[PDB]
Amino acid sequence: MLDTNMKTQLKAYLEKLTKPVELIATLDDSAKSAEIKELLAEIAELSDKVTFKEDNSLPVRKPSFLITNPGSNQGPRFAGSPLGHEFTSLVLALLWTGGHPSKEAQSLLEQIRHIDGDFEFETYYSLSCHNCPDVVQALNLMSVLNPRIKHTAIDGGTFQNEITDRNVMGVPAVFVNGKEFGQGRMTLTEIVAKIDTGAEKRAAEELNKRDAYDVLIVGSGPAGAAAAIYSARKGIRTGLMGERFGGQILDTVDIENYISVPKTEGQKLAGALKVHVDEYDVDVIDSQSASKLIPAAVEGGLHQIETASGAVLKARSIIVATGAKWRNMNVPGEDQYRTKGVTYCPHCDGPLFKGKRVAVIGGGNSGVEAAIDLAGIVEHVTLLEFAPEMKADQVLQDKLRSLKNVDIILNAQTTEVKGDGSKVVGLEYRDRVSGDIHNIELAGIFVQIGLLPNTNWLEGAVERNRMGEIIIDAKCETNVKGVFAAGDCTTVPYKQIIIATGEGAKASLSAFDYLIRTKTA
Amino acid sequence: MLDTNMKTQLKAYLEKLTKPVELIATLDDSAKSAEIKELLAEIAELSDKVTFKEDNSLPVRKPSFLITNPGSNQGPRFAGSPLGHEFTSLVLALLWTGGHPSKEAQSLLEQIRHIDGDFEFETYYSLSCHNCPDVVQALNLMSVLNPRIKHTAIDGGTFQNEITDRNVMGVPAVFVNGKEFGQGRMTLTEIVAKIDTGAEKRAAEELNKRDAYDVLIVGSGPAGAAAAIYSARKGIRTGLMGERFGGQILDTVDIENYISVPKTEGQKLAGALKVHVDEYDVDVIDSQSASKLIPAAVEGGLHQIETASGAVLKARSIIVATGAKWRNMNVPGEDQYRTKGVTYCPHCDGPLFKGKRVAVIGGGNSGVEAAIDLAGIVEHVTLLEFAPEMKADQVLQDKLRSLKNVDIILNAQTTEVKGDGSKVVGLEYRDRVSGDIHNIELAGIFVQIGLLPNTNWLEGAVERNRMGEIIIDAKCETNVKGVFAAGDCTTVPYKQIIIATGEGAKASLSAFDYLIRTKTA
Ligand SMILES: Cc1cc2nc3c(=O)[nH]c(=O)nc-3n(C[C@H](O)[C@H](O)[C@H](O)COP(=O)(O)OP(=O)(O)OC[C@H]3O[C@@H](n4cnc5c(N)ncnc54)[C@H](O)[C@@H]3O)c2cc1C
Ligand SMILES: Cc1cc2nc3c(=O)[nH]c(=O)nc-3n(C[C@H](O)[C@H](O)[C@H](O)COP(=O)(O)OP(=O)(O)OC[C@H]3O[C@@H](n4cnc5c(N)ncnc54)[C@H](O)[C@@H]3O)c2cc1C
Repeated sequence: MLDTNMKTQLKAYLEKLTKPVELIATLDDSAKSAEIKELLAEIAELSDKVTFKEDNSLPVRKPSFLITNPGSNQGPRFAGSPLGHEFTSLVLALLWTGGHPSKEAQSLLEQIRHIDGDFEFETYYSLSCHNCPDVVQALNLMSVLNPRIKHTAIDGGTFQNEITDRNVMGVPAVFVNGKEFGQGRMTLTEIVAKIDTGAEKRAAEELNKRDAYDVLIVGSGPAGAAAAIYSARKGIRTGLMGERFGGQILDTVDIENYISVPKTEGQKLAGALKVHVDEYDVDVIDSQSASKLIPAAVEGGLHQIETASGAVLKARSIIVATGAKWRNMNVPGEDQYRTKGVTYCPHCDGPLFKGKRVAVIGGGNSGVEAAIDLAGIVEHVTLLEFAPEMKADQVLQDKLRSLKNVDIILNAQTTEVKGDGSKVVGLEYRDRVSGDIHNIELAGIFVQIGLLPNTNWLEGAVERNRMGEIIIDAKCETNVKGVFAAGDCTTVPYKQIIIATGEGAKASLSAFDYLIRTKTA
Repeated sequence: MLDTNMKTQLKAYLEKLTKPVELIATLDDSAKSAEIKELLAEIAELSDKVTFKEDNSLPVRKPSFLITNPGSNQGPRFAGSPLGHEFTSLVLALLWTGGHPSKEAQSLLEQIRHIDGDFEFETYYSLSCHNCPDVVQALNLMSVLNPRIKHTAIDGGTFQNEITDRNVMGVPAVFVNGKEFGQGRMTLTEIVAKIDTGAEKRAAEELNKRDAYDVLIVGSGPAGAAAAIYSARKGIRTGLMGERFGGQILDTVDIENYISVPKTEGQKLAGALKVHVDEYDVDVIDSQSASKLIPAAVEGGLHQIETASGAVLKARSIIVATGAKWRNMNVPGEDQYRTKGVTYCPHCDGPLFKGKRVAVIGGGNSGVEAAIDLAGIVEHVTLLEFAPEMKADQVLQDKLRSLKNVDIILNAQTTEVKGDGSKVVGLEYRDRVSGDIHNIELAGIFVQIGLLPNTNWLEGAVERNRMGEIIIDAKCETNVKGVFAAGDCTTVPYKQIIIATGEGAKASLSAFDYLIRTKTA
């Protein structure tokens, strides 16, 4: 059935086999069966690595044959004649079964190899169809690669019954698991995309595929964004990963101390940050949390960051910019009146309360100094301390107790923030000793209970001070070579947007200098 | 001439005298002279501190009399009758000559006292003029205060010749040094404003008059402006003094790394800074240079700043934010092509030269690292070093000499920057050893010769590092209590706008904390 040319090419290609191949035929008494039996015997003659066997008891189309390895029943089946245009397909199926490599990208083949699901493909062709072979070959390859993907290529010229029955009006025509699948010149990639959709596959899988970063910035508030802009501007491979782009500013309304901008809003400032970052094609990763830092085992190595989602990213340098949580009172009304008189920051909102009465919650240094600060510009301040005594430095306590527009209330626990539906009008608190409930009328409540830097995930890796802050020097260096930190999560002494952005720029320039100096190759 | 009421009031008011007064009359034979002689003798009777003398040889109007002290010839002269409405003026002139205080503000009297110039005032009045006395009194007071300011109040009813001759058609009518001066109800302030204009008086005099600041910020670039905004927002008395508001950004065009602002220009950013500062009514002083810091002699005292103009300002805290000068090549073409390809900053302009050829001038760490930095994103870098060897760390030199798109030229001195009338196209340099002249074609020249912090005026007062930078800690504290520093003039390791603004905010919050803690009264 092979002319002498086809036969000369085949002996050559068959030399390329590294594994034995069996051709297992299941035949009837038709001339077509005789033709197939002749072909398979002629192929087996061309190589000791190919053997032809017959099993006419099998419950499969007649004539058909399986291409497989000894001991195995895996591989493509041709039903009817595999010559005409399909000769190339037959040869390729032999080569692949016998160990010769495919020319497809190995990542694609590995994907096919590990497709989880059972798929029985059937493809109708005709011998004179110029376009069929590419499709037959793609599905053949899939069946060689994955025992759960089966393929029977069917010669419509032999099984004309099925052509009419299934109303196949054009070829190549593909079926899967009893349903029509597609027609025409589809590619292996397109076929896989249809059966292995990637629908509802986690971002973590994709994150594991990322190459190593030159710098990976963890946290995407103003410090991280600044760092990302400075880094990408130098042309290095810059990743910026964070839980929520924008950080704390996203949840604030009015901002009047972002230097050069008399008044803006948090959401707008966050959006401006995103535009600035995106000008430089930073790889921005959102809704991910770093859960562990694995320090590089050698200078010039790679640091790694594990995510809570289970991914691992790698980088030559890291900038940690995870900021802080600002502790809440956790009382009714607090959330309702955030931005409407409940505030966590005297530097930010102090000026809004000129001529108003306010409270400060907390009698540590922050709270006491906040109270002394506010007492300079507001009508009246009441400081509430939960404990029986203030914790602030004695000089501050003495200074506060000397102000005439200040009341200090000890053993006081806020029980509710009160407003009028739009703004704060007072607060209610309980004396923790007597249990008595009291009320103060006011327009503002400055919560000064404490900050919780977002740094517990670094315990044991990066040195932190007694308050949880990452210890940095003026260059934003930490105790780990190639790890830098910027913004509120650090020992930087004040926590403001303009301060954080400055620090992010510094940390970025330090990381860059570090990269220059550890390319000692 | 005095009724018994006028006479009873006078004896009382005359008790208030602390110095002897003489009334020196120059008379003729008219009834008017007899009236004046009678009045003066009647006044002298009322008090041992008042004496009446006559000198009819003097070359002055007749009748007239001078009000003065013994041994002196200084004071106001009344020509004709000083009764009617002018009685109050006569009494006041007696009281002032005899040591009783004026009710005017003493700063006004001190100004009058020290007016440099000779002014001979004459004022025409009439006895029935209700408005004249205030004017007569003002000029009388001036003559009591300053011997160079003379005043003769003239009774137009007595010297009617002069009324017609000088065409005085309404009173009060004032002349000075032979010229008409003014008519009507002018005030002492208005009179002084006309003869002691303050025209071309230096700003230094006005600066010496300022009260003490809570914070005085020296230098008004981005660091100082940020500091001023943070300070004024706390309601404290905030001064911002500098040579030129805006600092280095004023002379730059394109800025693409002021975080959140993808692209702006220097002049526009400087103007935005001015608007933000002015929202808080900072006392902004421009075109002044600090020439010396005098540290407070005690905690809670006042620091002082001398200016080159000779003023001295005082403040409870100081923030030094004077930035740096960026050293130039000082060669033809350099100034012409500033902003058009000559740049002093790889962080700022690096991205603009993607795919271009550039040079770096200077082979210290900055220059060498700048070159390695740029070599990552530009087509080619040539580094020119003036000396026979680079001064950079060996690791950097080794890294630079391994890059394939880099040439290093030693003993090289730039002689000219070349452009096409709008942008840089090359540079010319001389080999300092052989004297040979060579040319390089390029689009950018990064000058990395060095920074000169604006801090020599602090030598001996504030500790500086080996490069002239003010040594600060993370809180922007210096070695002098109550003196802070921010921005490029400090040991902050990188020199950028966003970094400087962050630092200014920090220094401001530190100064505020310092003020809270040194109000130990
Ligand atoms: C209500 C409010 C109003 C404020 N108003 C002002 C104002 O008017 N002016 C001003 O100057 N300052 C203001 N501040 C303070 C200012 O917002 C912060 O100082 C600033 O945002 C700090 O920036 P940052 O980048 O260091 O940290 P953040 O803004 O806190 O950003 C850190 C980011 O990293 C994320 N992150 C945390 N842990 C991880 C992790 N493990 N992995 C990945 N990502 C993580 C966080 O979710 C966050 O998105 C305000 C703060 C609050 C609470
Ligand atoms: C040409 C050029 C372009 C630049 N482009 C950028 C850019 O794109 N992005 C970026 O981030 N950075 C850029 N920079 C750097 C940036 O401008 C500076 O880092 C920044 O301005 C530093 O701010 P500063 O307030 O510390 O000092 P300065 O801006 O230098 O301001 C200090 C001010 O104090 C004044 N002063 C000095 N001595 C005294 C004295 N004795 N008394 C009173 N006042 C005094 C100075 O005259 C000056 O006005 C550029 C610099 C240059 C030279």
